[PDB]
Amino acid sequence: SMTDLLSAEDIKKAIGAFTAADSFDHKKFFQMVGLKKKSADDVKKVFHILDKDKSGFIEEDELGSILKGFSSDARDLSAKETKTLMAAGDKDGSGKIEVEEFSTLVAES
Amino acid sequence: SMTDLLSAEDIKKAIGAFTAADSFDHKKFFQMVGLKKKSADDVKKVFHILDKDKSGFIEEDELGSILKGFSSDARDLSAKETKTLMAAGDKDGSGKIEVEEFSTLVAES
Ligand SMILES: [Ca+2]
Ligand SMILES: [Ca+2]
Ligand SMILES: [Ca+2]
Ligand SMILES: [Ca+2]
Repeated sequence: SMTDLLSAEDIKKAIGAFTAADSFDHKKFFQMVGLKKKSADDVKKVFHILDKDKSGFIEEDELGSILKGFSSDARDLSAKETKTLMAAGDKDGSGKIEVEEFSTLVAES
Repeated sequence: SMTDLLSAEDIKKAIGAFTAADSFDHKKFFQMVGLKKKSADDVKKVFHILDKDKSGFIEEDELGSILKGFSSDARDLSAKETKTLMAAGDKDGSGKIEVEEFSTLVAES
């Protein structure tokens, strides 16, 4: 579970800072939620939770559902915010986020 | 000037590595420019050059112009690049970069 990996108060603050439409910034979010403090192993555990269908990749729909991974009542990312995050992460043209790419997203936050 | 603290060759190469739109990556830039080699006193001296108006802080506009501090002909950071660097550096939420924050920006590169 996400709450075993990260502070509920950190998740609350991080989610709260991006309620406004089109405001999402993955680097600031991942920093605020405390993901930079996690071991490589825990970063991976986070990826697998966000990988809702366990395909081994975060596809677009799971990417838009990312905040719900951290707190279930959070908003979806808009189509545009998702395009932005996919562009930020998908550096190998696969059309989806591999584990390596999520690790990179977090380490570069 | 900056070239009394860092190498001309290093500056030219480091800036040339980020000619492209939205390509700036401060950690990679600080590595390339030779900043990780500097003593703590020289890193502080660097901060003071980048503090263009001598307010004792690097404000948003001065982040925009950070590269010009290294070489006067260098491009501005885009609004997006600037927001990113502010988010990374502004640990205390003061909305500008204090000297301690700059030292941390460099040390964590
Ligand atoms: Ca998936
Ligand atoms: Ca990919
Ligand atoms: Ca200033
Ligand atoms: Ca600050």
